[PDB]
Amino acid sequence: NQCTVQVRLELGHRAQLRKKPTTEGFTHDWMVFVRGPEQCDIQHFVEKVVFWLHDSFPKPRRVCKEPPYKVEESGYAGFIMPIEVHFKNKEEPRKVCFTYDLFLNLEGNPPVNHLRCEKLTFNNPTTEFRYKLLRAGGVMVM
Ligand SMILES: CCN(CC)Cc1ccc(CNC(=O)N2CCN(c3ncccn3)CC2)cc1
Repeated sequence: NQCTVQVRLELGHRAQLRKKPTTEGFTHDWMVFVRGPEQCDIQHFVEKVVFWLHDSFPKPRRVCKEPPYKVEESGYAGFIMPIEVHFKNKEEPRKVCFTYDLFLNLEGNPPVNHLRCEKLTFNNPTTEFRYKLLRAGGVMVM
């Protein structure tokens, strides 16, 4: 039969000016994450999240295979971060790719506390992957 399942992801980041910079002239702490809304376990359908940091970072490929799906770092500039959310799906789609705007607060602006809400729509998932989406607190849309 036909069924379409929606699940929600929240991508987000925090950034703040360090009271004093680091030795390396890193002015900021930031943290970037992927999570579910309240009372959802996205781990049921998320295999892993890959955060692609700027080439300027060492081991810039950061993999979270279980919650929390987050990177914590200090740096001196914002950048565009590819974030891959890989699914426990045996068919397409196998993952989804976001271009995350990791910007910093500059010149004594308040800390950054940003959230990006994403709705994934899966058309006619397999029985297997449909279970996982539901277990995670996904919703049928018909
Ligand atoms: C906005 C586009 N442009 C600048 C306008 C290029 C650019 C963007 C971001 C960055 C961020 N880079 C950074 O903050 N990092 C921290 C970690 N670093 C490090 N270095 C040694 C050991 C460990 N970590 C490397 C430097 C840079 C350039």
